Amino acid sequence: AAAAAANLNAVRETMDVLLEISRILNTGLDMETLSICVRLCEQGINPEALSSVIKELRKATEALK
Amino acid sequence: RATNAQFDSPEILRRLDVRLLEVSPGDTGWDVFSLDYHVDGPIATVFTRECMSHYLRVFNF
Amino acid sequence: KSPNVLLQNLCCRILGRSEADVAQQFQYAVRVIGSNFAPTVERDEFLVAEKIKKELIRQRREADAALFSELHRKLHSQGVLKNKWSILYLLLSLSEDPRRQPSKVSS
Amino acid sequence: LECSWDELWNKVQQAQDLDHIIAAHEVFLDTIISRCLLDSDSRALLNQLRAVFDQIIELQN
Amino acid sequence: IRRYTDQRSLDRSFGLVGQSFCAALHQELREYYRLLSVLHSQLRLLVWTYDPKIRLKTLAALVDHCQGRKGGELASAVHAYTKTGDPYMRSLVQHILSLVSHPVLSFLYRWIYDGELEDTYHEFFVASDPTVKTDRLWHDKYTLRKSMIPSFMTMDQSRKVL
Repeated sequence: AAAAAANLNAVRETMDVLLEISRILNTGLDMETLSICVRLCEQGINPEALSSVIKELRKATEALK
Repeated sequence: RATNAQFDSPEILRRLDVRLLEVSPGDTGWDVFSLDYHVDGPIATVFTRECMSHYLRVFNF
Repeated sequence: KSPNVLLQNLCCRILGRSEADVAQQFQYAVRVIGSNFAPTVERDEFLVAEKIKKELIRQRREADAALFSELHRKLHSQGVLKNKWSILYLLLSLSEDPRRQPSKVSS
Repeated sequence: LECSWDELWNKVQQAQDLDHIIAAHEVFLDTIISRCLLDSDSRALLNQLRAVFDQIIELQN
Repeated sequence: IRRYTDQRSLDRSFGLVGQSFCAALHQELREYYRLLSVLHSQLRLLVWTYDPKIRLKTLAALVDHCQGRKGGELASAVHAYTKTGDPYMRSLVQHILSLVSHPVLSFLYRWIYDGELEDTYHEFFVASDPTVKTDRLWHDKYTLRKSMIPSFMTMDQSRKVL
């Protein structure tokens, strides 16, 4: 709708702020991946589970290269 | 006691303790060693509480 | 959304490959995420902020230790996320020392 | 080190006030942080010196 | 002057210095009751009653000026009148000055010897901060409040006491 798109703006603010914390910690995630992680934190997610899967998937693009 | 630093008074080395230096994102153990001198009581203001942190910052370098 | 397709979006993000060509990683993903989907330890944004302070003090930038306090301030300011500990613990666990990274501009 | 501590020892010895063991300590610290490179101006200089500090540990291999 | 000294001797929140000023005023008004008794017995005598038009002229200024003052700022209005050169007015203001300086200098015996301030109404420059006695009362727990610094003392005097 319209207020359904101004709500996408109020998240678009946050994903600009979360992009800056991502670069000062020198991480490998970018702007596209972080939008998946935010929806996952909406349902509730364990970040001790999310770090071990990313530590495998980043080696999965290097083992099928 | 296995090198000669053992003639210092027991109170001053007793107040010495080890503190862990700031967490590194999986770097060397050289980054996680500190010495911390216990200060509390009346002398906590004389050896100013604000000063001690910067003093440890000097010892890091 | 639906929790099964969201893990399937993640494996198309990190690997460039199609999703009917990778099916081994998506099985290991349900193995780790499944039956541990809720955090097995409690949330605390207090500790993870003080460890993001512990990394920028170790680089000896005390302007960025208060710059990060303004980014964590903006995170509370929007408030569209209810687990502010989760997304930051992730970036903390994935942290490395840049010795650099001066382009901070916020908002 | 010897220069700042010499002055600190002198200033605390002659002083009759505990207050002047807090203005002597403060300037003692302000001196140490300006002689070393941890000050806000000297960061760039320290950031230059870090580039030398990688080069030495590479020697270790 | 009668209205002023009756209200501030039943107002105890004006400090115990406003009531000492009131006590001093009662002493001065007491002597004007001597003269009126002598004058009542004689009953134009213009002359007898003009010399109090010099005294009461001073008295109205003294009272009207010291409105809104307590603590060491009332020691900065009775110190307003130690800046005179007429010995009649200088004698008028002395035996006011001692009474008003007395409670301040009483607190200044528990602050140059052992003791600590305890007053219900602030009349002393120390305006202490409660419960910062954890270990940091060698840092600010005793604020030098400038309004209750007496103006017979100086800054070098008011910092050395603390």
